[PDB]
Amino acid sequence: GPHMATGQDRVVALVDMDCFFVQVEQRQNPHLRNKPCAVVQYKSWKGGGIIAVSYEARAFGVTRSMWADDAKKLCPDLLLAQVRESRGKANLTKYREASVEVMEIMSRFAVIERASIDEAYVDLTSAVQERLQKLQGQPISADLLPSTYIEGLPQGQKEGMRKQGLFQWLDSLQIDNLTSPDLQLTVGAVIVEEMRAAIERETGFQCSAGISHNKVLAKLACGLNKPNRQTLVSHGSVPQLFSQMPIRKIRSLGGKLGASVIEILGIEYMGELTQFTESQLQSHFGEKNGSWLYAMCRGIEHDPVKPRQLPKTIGCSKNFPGKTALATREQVQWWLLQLAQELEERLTKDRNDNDRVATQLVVSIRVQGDKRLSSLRRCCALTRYDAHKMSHDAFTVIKNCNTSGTEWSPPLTMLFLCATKFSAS
DNA sequence: ATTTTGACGCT
Ligand SMILES: Nc1ncnc2c1ncn2[C@H]1C[C@H](O)[C@@H](COP(=O)(O)NP(=O)(O)OP(=O)(O)O)O1
Ligand SMILES: [Mg+2]
Ligand SMILES: [Mg+2]
Repeated sequence: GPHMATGQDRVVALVDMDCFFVQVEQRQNPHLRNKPCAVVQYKSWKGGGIIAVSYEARAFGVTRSMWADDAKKLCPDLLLAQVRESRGKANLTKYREASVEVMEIMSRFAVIERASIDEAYVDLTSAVQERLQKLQGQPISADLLPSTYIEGLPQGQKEGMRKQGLFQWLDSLQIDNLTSPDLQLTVGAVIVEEMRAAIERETGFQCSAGISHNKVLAKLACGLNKPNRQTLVSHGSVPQLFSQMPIRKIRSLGGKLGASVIEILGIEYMGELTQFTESQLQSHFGEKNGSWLYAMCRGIEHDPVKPRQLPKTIGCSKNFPGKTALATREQVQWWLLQLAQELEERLTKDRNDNDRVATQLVVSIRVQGDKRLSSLRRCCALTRYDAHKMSHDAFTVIKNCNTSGTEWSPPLTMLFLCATKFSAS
Protein backbone atom coordinates (compact mmCIF):
# COMPACT_ATOMS: atom_id res chain seq x y z
CA GLY A 1 0.00 0.00 0.00
CA PRO A 2 1.49 3.24 1.28
CA HIS A 3 5.08 1.97 1.24
CA MET A 4 5.22 0.33 -2.20
CA ALA A 5 6.95 2.60 -4.71
CA THR A 6 5.08 3.08 -7.99
CA GLY A 7 7.95 4.44 -10.08
CA GLN A 8 6.27 7.78 -10.74
CA ASP A 9 9.05 10.01 -9.40
CA ARG A 10 10.49 11.17 -12.76
CA VAL A 11 9.29 12.42 -16.13
CA VAL A 12 11.38 10.90 -18.94
CA ALA A 13 11.00 11.39 -22.67
CA LEU A 14 12.52 9.56 -25.59
CA VAL A 15 12.76 11.47 -28.88
CA ASP A 16 13.48 9.40 -31.99
CA MET A 17 13.80 10.79 -35.51
CA ASP A 18 11.41 9.49 -38.16
CA CYS A 19 13.19 7.51 -40.95
CA PHE A 20 16.24 9.56 -40.04
CA PHE A 21 18.76 9.00 -42.83
CA VAL A 22 15.96 9.35 -45.39
CA GLN A 23 14.96 12.72 -43.95
CA VAL A 24 18.59 13.88 -44.10
CA GLU A 25 18.69 13.00 -47.79
CA GLN A 26 15.24 14.49 -48.47
CA ARG A 27 16.24 17.80 -46.89
CA GLN A 28 19.28 17.88 -49.18
CA ASN A 29 17.39 16.78 -52.34
CA PRO A 30 13.82 18.14 -52.57
CA HIS A 31 13.08 15.70 -55.41
CA LEU A 32 13.00 12.92 -52.81
CA ARG A 33 10.50 14.61 -50.49
CA ASN A 34 7.12 12.93 -49.95
CA LYS A 35 8.16 9.95 -52.10
CA PRO A 36 8.84 6.27 -51.49
CA CYS A 37 12.55 6.30 -50.95
CA ALA A 38 15.32 4.50 -49.11
CA VAL A 39 18.97 4.98 -48.18
CA VAL A 40 21.39 2.29 -49.37
CA GLN A 41 25.03 1.36 -48.80
CA TYR A 42 27.07 0.20 -51.80
CA LYS A 43 25.44 -0.57 -55.12
CA SER A 44 27.24 -3.35 -57.00
CA TRP A 45 25.86 -6.27 -54.95
CA LYS A 46 22.09 -6.51 -55.56
CA GLY A 47 21.68 -2.75 -55.79
CA GLY A 48 22.99 -2.07 -52.29
CA GLY A 49 21.73 -2.80 -48.80
CA ILE A 50 18.92 -0.66 -47.41
CA ILE A 51 19.49 0.99 -44.03
CA ALA A 52 16.56 3.45 -43.90
CA VAL A 53 13.11 3.56 -45.50
CA SER A 54 10.54 6.36 -45.86
CA TYR A 55 7.04 5.71 -44.57
CA GLU A 56 5.69 5.90 -48.11
CA ALA A 57 8.05 3.08 -49.08
CA ARG A 58 7.16 1.07 -45.97
CA ALA A 59 3.57 1.02 -47.26
CA PHE A 60 4.83 -1.17 -50.14
CA GLY A 61 6.64 -3.53 -47.78
CA VAL A 62 10.16 -2.14 -48.16
CA THR A 63 12.23 -2.77 -45.03
CA ARG A 64 15.70 -2.26 -43.67
CA SER A 65 18.16 -5.06 -44.56
CA MET A 66 16.48 -5.62 -47.95
CA TRP A 67 18.63 -5.48 -51.06
CA ALA A 68 17.58 -2.52 -53.20
CA ASP A 69 17.06 -4.79 -56.22
CA ASP A 70 14.53 -6.76 -54.19
CA ALA A 71 12.89 -3.62 -52.77
CA LYS A 72 12.39 -2.43 -56.37
CA LYS A 73 10.32 -5.57 -57.01
CA LEU A 74 7.89 -4.48 -54.29
CA CYS A 75 8.05 -0.76 -55.09
CA PRO A 76 9.10 -0.14 -58.71
CA ASP A 77 9.10 3.64 -58.24
CA LEU A 78 11.29 3.50 -55.11
CA LEU A 79 13.85 6.30 -55.09
CA LEU A 80 17.27 5.64 -53.62
CA ALA A 81 19.97 7.76 -52.05
CA GLN A 82 23.40 6.22 -51.54
CA VAL A 83 25.62 6.67 -48.50
CA ARG A 84 28.83 8.48 -49.35
CA GLU A 85 31.81 6.25 -50.09
CA SER A 86 35.29 7.45 -49.15
CA ARG A 87 38.51 5.43 -49.18
CA GLY A 88 36.60 2.42 -50.47
CA LYS A 89 34.10 2.31 -47.62
CA ALA A 90 30.78 3.71 -46.48
CA ASN A 91 31.17 7.10 -44.77
CA LEU A 92 28.44 8.10 -42.33
CA THR A 93 29.68 11.66 -41.65
CA LYS A 94 26.57 13.39 -43.06
CA TYR A 95 24.31 11.52 -40.65
CA ARG A 96 26.58 12.02 -37.63
CA GLU A 97 26.62 15.76 -38.34
CA ALA A 98 22.82 15.90 -38.74
CA SER A 99 22.52 14.03 -35.44
CA VAL A 100 24.64 16.72 -33.76
CA GLU A 101 22.21 19.37 -35.11
CA VAL A 102 19.31 17.64 -33.40
CA MET A 103 21.09 16.82 -30.13
CA GLU A 104 22.21 20.43 -29.75
CA ILE A 105 18.62 21.64 -30.04
CA MET A 106 17.39 19.07 -27.52
CA SER A 107 20.12 20.04 -25.03
CA ARG A 108 18.60 23.54 -24.79
CA PHE A 109 15.58 22.02 -23.02
CA ALA A 110 17.33 19.61 -20.65
CA VAL A 111 20.33 17.35 -20.17
CA ILE A 112 20.16 14.52 -22.70
CA GLU A 113 21.51 11.00 -23.00
CA ARG A 114 22.43 10.22 -26.59
CA ALA A 115 21.04 6.73 -27.05
CA SER A 116 21.76 6.42 -30.75
CA ILE A 117 22.50 8.44 -33.85
CA ASP A 118 18.84 9.52 -33.98
CA GLU A 119 17.50 9.32 -30.44
CA ALA A 120 17.97 10.79 -27.00
CA TYR A 121 16.38 10.43 -23.57
CA VAL A 122 15.44 13.58 -21.66
CA ASP A 123 14.90 13.88 -17.89
CA LEU A 124 12.17 16.54 -17.72
CA THR A 125 11.38 16.30 -13.98
CA SER A 126 12.92 19.70 -13.14
CA ALA A 127 11.60 21.44 -16.26
CA VAL A 128 8.08 20.18 -15.44
CA GLN A 129 8.30 21.45 -11.87
CA GLU A 130 9.35 24.88 -13.17
CA ARG A 131 6.53 24.95 -15.74
CA LEU A 132 3.97 23.89 -13.12
CA GLN A 133 5.01 26.82 -10.95
CA LYS A 134 4.76 29.15 -13.95
CA LEU A 135 1.25 27.95 -14.90
CA GLN A 136 -0.04 28.81 -11.41
CA GLY A 137 -2.90 26.32 -11.17
CA GLN A 138 -3.95 27.05 -14.79
CA PRO A 139 -5.66 24.22 -16.74
CA ILE A 140 -3.81 22.71 -19.70
CA SER A 141 -5.52 23.27 -23.05
CA ALA A 142 -5.72 20.57 -25.72
CA ASP A 143 -4.25 23.25 -28.01
CA LEU A 144 -0.92 22.78 -26.21
CA LEU A 145 -0.89 19.05 -27.19
CA PRO A 146 -1.65 19.06 -30.95
CA SER A 147 0.23 15.85 -31.78
CA THR A 148 -0.12 13.90 -28.51
CA TYR A 149 -1.79 10.53 -28.05
CA ILE A 150 -2.77 9.27 -24.61
CA GLU A 151 -2.17 5.53 -24.60
CA GLY A 152 -5.29 3.63 -23.55
CA LEU A 153 -7.75 6.39 -24.41
CA PRO A 154 -10.42 7.00 -25.44
CA GLN A 155 -12.28 4.27 -23.56
CA GLY A 156 -15.81 3.50 -22.49
CA GLN A 157 -11.00 8.83 -38.31
CA LYS A 158 -7.57 8.72 -36.67
CA GLU A 159 -7.32 12.36 -35.61
CA GLY A 160 -10.85 12.18 -34.21
CA MET A 161 -9.89 9.29 -31.92
CA ARG A 162 -6.69 11.07 -30.88
CA LYS A 163 -8.63 14.15 -29.82
CA GLN A 164 -11.30 12.08 -28.05
CA GLY A 165 -8.62 10.38 -25.97
CA LEU A 166 -6.84 13.63 -25.19
CA PHE A 167 -10.14 15.19 -24.07
CA GLN A 168 -10.90 12.28 -21.74
CA TRP A 169 -7.42 12.59 -20.25
CA LEU A 170 -7.49 16.35 -19.72
CA ASP A 171 -11.04 16.24 -18.38
CA SER A 172 -9.82 13.81 -15.70
CA LEU A 173 -6.72 15.83 -14.61
CA GLN A 174 -6.37 17.43 -11.16
CA ILE A 175 -4.69 20.68 -12.21
CA ASP A 176 -4.30 22.07 -8.67
CA ASN A 177 -2.15 19.19 -7.32
CA LEU A 178 1.45 19.93 -8.29
CA THR A 179 2.64 16.48 -7.13
CA SER A 180 0.22 14.46 -9.29
CA PRO A 181 2.25 12.12 -11.55
CA ASP A 182 -0.34 12.30 -14.32
CA LEU A 183 -0.23 16.10 -14.29
CA GLN A 184 3.58 15.99 -14.36
CA LEU A 185 3.52 13.70 -17.41
CA THR A 186 1.05 16.04 -19.15
CA VAL A 187 3.29 19.06 -18.59
CA GLY A 188 6.16 16.89 -19.82
CA ALA A 189 4.20 16.28 -23.00
CA VAL A 190 3.65 20.05 -23.44
CA ILE A 191 7.41 20.58 -23.19
CA VAL A 192 8.06 17.75 -25.65
CA GLU A 193 5.66 19.33 -28.14
CA GLU A 194 7.76 22.49 -27.85
CA MET A 195 11.00 20.52 -28.29
CA ARG A 196 9.73 18.64 -31.33
CA ALA A 197 8.50 21.89 -32.88
CA ALA A 198 11.95 23.41 -32.32
CA ILE A 199 13.66 20.43 -33.95
CA GLU A 200 11.41 20.62 -37.00
CA ARG A 201 11.66 24.41 -37.31
CA GLU A 202 15.43 24.53 -36.97
CA THR A 203 16.40 21.42 -38.96
CA GLY A 204 13.44 20.42 -41.13
CA PHE A 205 13.41 16.95 -39.55
CA GLN A 206 10.33 15.37 -38.02
CA CYS A 207 10.42 13.04 -35.06
CA SER A 208 8.29 11.07 -32.67
CA ALA A 209 8.44 10.93 -28.90
CA GLY A 210 7.36 8.95 -25.86
CA ILE A 211 6.67 10.53 -22.47
CA SER A 212 6.50 8.34 -19.36
CA HIS A 213 8.11 7.80 -15.97
CA ASN A 214 11.18 5.89 -17.17
CA LYS A 215 13.33 5.13 -20.18
CA VAL A 216 11.79 1.75 -21.10
CA LEU A 217 8.24 3.09 -21.11
CA ALA A 218 9.26 6.27 -22.94
CA LYS A 219 10.95 4.21 -25.66
CA LEU A 220 7.95 1.91 -25.96
CA ALA A 221 5.59 4.91 -26.05
CA CYS A 222 7.56 6.59 -28.83
CA GLY A 223 6.94 3.74 -31.26
CA LEU A 224 3.19 3.50 -30.60
CA ASN A 225 2.25 6.34 -32.95
CA LYS A 226 5.19 6.99 -35.27
CA PRO A 227 5.57 8.92 -37.36
CA ASN A 228 5.36 12.61 -36.46
CA ARG A 229 3.42 12.05 -33.21
CA GLN A 230 4.11 11.70 -29.51
CA THR A 231 2.58 9.36 -26.98
CA LEU A 232 2.05 9.67 -23.24
CA VAL A 233 2.13 6.36 -21.32
CA SER A 234 0.86 6.87 -17.78
CA HIS A 235 1.52 4.53 -14.87
CA GLY A 236 -2.15 3.57 -14.87
CA SER A 237 -2.02 2.60 -18.55
CA VAL A 238 0.56 -0.12 -17.84
CA PRO A 239 -1.62 -3.14 -16.86
CA GLN A 240 -3.75 -3.01 -19.99
CA LEU A 241 -0.82 -2.08 -22.25
CA PHE A 242 1.33 -4.91 -20.96
CA SER A 243 -1.48 -7.47 -20.92
CA GLN A 244 -1.07 -8.09 -24.67
CA MET A 245 2.47 -6.74 -25.19
CA PRO A 246 4.90 -9.37 -26.52
CA ILE A 247 7.96 -9.62 -24.26
CA ARG A 248 10.30 -8.97 -27.20
CA LYS A 249 8.92 -5.43 -27.64
CA ILE A 250 10.50 -4.16 -24.40
CA ARG A 251 14.00 -2.68 -24.71
CA SER A 252 16.67 -5.30 -23.89
CA LEU A 253 14.26 -8.26 -24.23
CA GLY A 254 14.31 -8.48 -28.04
CA GLY A 255 17.09 -11.12 -28.11
CA LYS A 256 18.19 -14.25 -26.28
CA LEU A 257 17.22 -13.12 -22.76
CA GLY A 258 13.64 -12.36 -23.84
CA ALA A 259 13.46 -15.70 -25.65
CA SER A 260 14.58 -17.44 -22.47
CA VAL A 261 11.94 -15.61 -20.40
CA ILE A 262 9.29 -16.88 -22.82
CA GLU A 263 10.64 -20.45 -22.90
CA ILE A 264 11.42 -20.90 -19.21
CA LEU A 265 8.29 -19.30 -17.82
CA GLY A 266 5.87 -20.40 -20.57
CA ILE A 267 4.46 -16.91 -21.05
CA GLU A 268 4.08 -14.55 -24.00
CA TYR A 269 3.23 -11.08 -22.68
CA MET A 270 5.01 -8.64 -20.41
CA GLY A 271 2.09 -8.44 -17.98
CA GLU A 272 2.25 -12.19 -17.26
CA LEU A 273 5.54 -11.54 -15.48
CA THR A 274 3.65 -10.09 -12.51
CA GLN A 275 2.74 -13.64 -11.40
CA PHE A 276 6.30 -14.53 -10.33
CA THR A 277 8.07 -13.53 -7.16
CA GLU A 278 11.21 -11.47 -7.36
CA SER A 279 13.18 -14.45 -6.03
CA GLN A 280 11.73 -16.73 -8.71
CA LEU A 281 12.75 -14.31 -11.44
CA GLN A 282 16.23 -13.89 -9.92
CA SER A 283 16.57 -17.66 -9.77
CA HIS A 284 15.97 -18.01 -13.50
CA PHE A 285 17.61 -14.84 -14.89
CA GLY A 286 20.09 -13.70 -12.25
CA GLU A 287 19.89 -11.15 -9.45
CA LYS A 288 20.13 -8.09 -11.73
CA ASN A 289 17.83 -9.28 -14.51
CA GLY A 290 15.36 -10.76 -12.02
CA SER A 291 14.95 -7.56 -10.02
CA TRP A 292 14.75 -5.56 -13.23
CA LEU A 293 11.99 -7.82 -14.66
CA TYR A 294 10.03 -7.82 -11.40
CA ALA A 295 9.88 -4.03 -11.35
CA MET A 296 9.61 -3.56 -15.13
CA CYS A 297 6.50 -5.69 -15.55
CA ARG A 298 4.79 -3.30 -13.09
CA GLY A 299 5.96 -0.28 -15.10
CA ILE A 300 8.86 0.56 -12.75
CA GLU A 301 12.46 1.15 -13.84
CA HIS A 302 15.19 3.25 -12.27
CA ASP A 303 17.90 3.45 -14.94
CA PRO A 304 18.91 7.13 -14.92
CA VAL A 305 19.06 9.43 -17.90
CA LYS A 306 22.83 9.77 -18.07
CA PRO A 307 24.28 13.20 -18.86
CA ARG A 308 26.12 12.21 -22.05
CA GLN A 309 25.64 13.93 -25.39
CA LEU A 310 28.73 12.63 -27.21
CA PRO A 311 29.68 9.09 -28.27
CA LYS A 312 32.17 7.33 -25.98
CA THR A 313 34.02 5.60 -28.85
CA ILE A 314 34.86 6.42 -32.44
CA GLY A 315 35.12 3.40 -34.74
CA CYS A 316 35.63 2.43 -38.38
CA SER A 317 34.66 -0.99 -39.72
CA LYS A 318 34.51 -2.84 -43.02
CA ASN A 319 33.37 -6.34 -44.01
CA PHE A 320 34.91 -8.31 -46.86
CA PRO A 321 32.30 -10.98 -47.62
CA GLY A 322 32.52 -14.12 -49.75
CA LYS A 323 35.25 -13.83 -52.39
CA THR A 324 36.33 -10.32 -51.38
CA ALA A 325 38.07 -11.59 -48.22
CA LEU A 326 41.61 -10.23 -47.79
CA ALA A 327 44.22 -12.87 -48.67
CA THR A 328 47.48 -10.88 -49.17
CA ARG A 329 49.62 -8.87 -46.77
CA GLU A 330 49.45 -5.88 -49.14
CA GLN A 331 45.62 -6.00 -49.10
CA VAL A 332 45.41 -6.21 -45.30
CA GLN A 333 47.81 -3.31 -44.85
CA TRP A 334 46.10 -1.16 -47.49
CA TRP A 335 42.68 -1.59 -45.88
CA LEU A 336 44.01 -1.04 -42.36
CA LEU A 337 45.43 2.21 -43.68
CA GLN A 338 42.09 3.20 -45.24
CA LEU A 339 40.28 2.59 -41.95
CA ALA A 340 43.00 4.41 -39.99
CA GLN A 341 42.79 7.42 -42.31
CA GLU A 342 39.06 7.74 -41.74
CA LEU A 343 39.61 7.22 -38.01
CA GLU A 344 42.32 9.91 -37.91
CA GLU A 345 40.04 12.40 -39.64
CA ARG A 346 37.20 11.78 -37.22
CA LEU A 347 39.52 11.82 -34.18
CA THR A 348 41.15 15.11 -35.18
CA LYS A 349 37.76 16.74 -35.66
CA ASP A 350 36.58 15.28 -32.34
CA ARG A 351 39.62 16.68 -30.50
CA ASN A 352 39.01 20.15 -31.89
CA ASP A 353 35.24 20.11 -31.24
CA ASN A 354 35.07 18.33 -27.89
CA ASP A 355 38.37 18.96 -26.02
CA ARG A 356 39.29 15.31 -25.56
CA VAL A 357 41.76 12.72 -26.86
CA ALA A 358 41.38 8.95 -27.21
CA THR A 359 44.06 6.87 -25.50
CA GLN A 360 43.38 3.26 -26.55
CA LEU A 361 43.10 1.68 -30.00
CA VAL A 362 41.06 -1.51 -30.34
CA VAL A 363 41.66 -3.72 -33.39
CA SER A 364 39.22 -6.48 -34.30
CA ILE A 365 39.26 -8.97 -37.15
CA ARG A 366 37.27 -11.92 -38.42
CA VAL A 367 38.85 -14.79 -40.37
CA GLN A 368 37.00 -16.62 -43.14
CA GLY A 369 35.51 -19.75 -41.62
CA ASP A 370 35.29 -18.52 -38.04
CA LYS A 371 31.78 -18.77 -36.71
CA ARG A 372 32.30 -15.76 -34.40
CA LEU A 373 31.72 -12.19 -35.58
CA SER A 374 35.23 -11.37 -34.32
CA SER A 375 38.21 -13.77 -34.56
CA LEU A 376 40.42 -11.43 -32.55
CA ARG A 377 39.88 -8.24 -30.54
CA ARG A 378 43.05 -6.73 -29.09
CA CYS A 379 43.99 -3.33 -27.72
CA CYS A 380 47.11 -1.18 -27.85
CA ALA A 381 48.12 2.34 -26.89
CA LEU A 382 46.80 5.21 -29.01
CA THR A 383 49.42 7.88 -28.41
CA ARG A 384 49.31 9.99 -31.63
CA TYR A 385 46.56 10.81 -34.13
CA ASP A 386 48.49 9.45 -37.14
CA ALA A 387 46.92 7.04 -39.63
CA HIS A 388 50.18 5.35 -40.66
CA LYS A 389 51.15 4.73 -37.04
CA MET A 390 47.68 3.46 -36.12
CA SER A 391 47.59 1.12 -39.14
CA HIS A 392 51.11 -0.17 -38.41
CA ASP A 393 50.21 -0.76 -34.75
CA ALA A 394 47.01 -2.56 -35.77
CA PHE A 395 48.98 -4.79 -38.12
CA THR A 396 51.51 -5.46 -35.37
CA VAL A 397 48.75 -6.53 -33.00
CA ILE A 398 47.07 -8.85 -35.55
CA LYS A 399 49.97 -10.21 -37.66
CA ASN A 400 50.23 -13.42 -35.61
CA CYS A 401 46.78 -14.55 -36.81
CA ASN A 402 48.31 -15.29 -40.21
CA THR A 403 49.05 -19.01 -40.78
CA SER A 404 50.74 -18.42 -44.22
CA GLY A 405 54.07 -20.03 -44.85
CA THR A 406 53.06 -12.22 -48.28
CA GLU A 407 49.96 -14.43 -48.19
CA TRP A 408 47.29 -14.12 -45.52
CA SER A 409 45.56 -17.29 -44.22
CA PRO A 410 42.79 -17.68 -43.18
CA PRO A 411 41.48 -14.75 -45.41
CA LEU A 412 40.14 -11.80 -43.42
CA THR A 413 36.41 -11.07 -43.77
CA MET A 414 36.28 -8.04 -41.45
CA LEU A 415 38.55 -5.26 -40.18
CA PHE A 416 37.66 -2.90 -37.35
CA LEU A 417 39.52 -0.04 -35.63
CA CYS A 418 38.04 1.74 -32.63
CA ALA A 419 39.38 4.62 -30.54
CA THR A 420 38.33 4.42 -26.88
CA LYS A 421 39.15 5.72 -23.38
CA PHE A 422 38.92 9.47 -23.88
CA SER A 423 40.68 11.96 -21.58
CA ALA A 424 40.28 15.73 -21.40
CA SER A 425 42.57 17.75 -23.62
C1' DA B 1 26.63 -11.15 -49.21
C1' DT B 2 22.60 -6.38 -45.26
C1' DT B 3 26.66 -3.23 -43.17
C1' DT B 4 28.46 -0.03 -39.98
C1' DT B 5 28.53 1.09 -36.00
C1' DG B 6 28.11 2.06 -30.47
C1' DA B 7 26.65 1.13 -25.26
C1' DC B 8 27.10 -1.95 -21.67
C1' DG B 9 27.51 -6.71 -19.06
C1' DC B 10 30.38 -10.83 -17.73
C1' DT B 11 34.49 -12.94 -16.09
N1 LIG C 1 20.70 -2.12 -38.92
C1 LIG C 1 21.18 -0.92 -39.21
N2 LIG C 1 22.38 -0.79 -39.82
C2 LIG C 1 22.83 0.44 -40.10
N3 LIG C 1 22.26 1.61 -39.87
C3 LIG C 1 21.07 1.45 -39.26
C4 LIG C 1 20.48 0.26 -38.91
N4 LIG C 1 19.25 0.49 -38.30
C5 LIG C 1 19.13 1.80 -38.30
N5 LIG C 1 20.21 2.43 -38.86
C6 LIG C 1 20.41 3.86 -39.06
C7 LIG C 1 19.58 4.40 -40.21
C8 LIG C 1 18.36 4.99 -39.50
O1 LIG C 1 17.79 6.07 -40.24
C9 LIG C 1 18.95 5.47 -38.19
C10 LIG C 1 17.97 5.48 -37.04
O2 LIG C 1 17.44 4.15 -36.85
P1 LIG C 1 15.93 3.91 -36.37
O3 LIG C 1 15.57 4.95 -35.41
O4 LIG C 1 15.88 2.52 -35.68
N6 LIG C 1 15.03 3.89 -37.72
P2 LIG C 1 14.56 5.18 -38.60
O5 LIG C 1 14.88 6.46 -37.97
O6 LIG C 1 15.13 5.13 -40.04
O7 LIG C 1 12.98 5.04 -38.69
P3 LIG C 1 11.86 5.17 -37.54
O8 LIG C 1 12.63 5.47 -36.29
O9 LIG C 1 10.97 6.30 -37.95
O10 LIG C 1 11.14 3.85 -37.48
O11 LIG C 1 20.00 4.54 -37.87
MG1 LIG D 1 14.27 6.80 -35.88
MG1 LIG E 1 16.24 5.33 -33.38
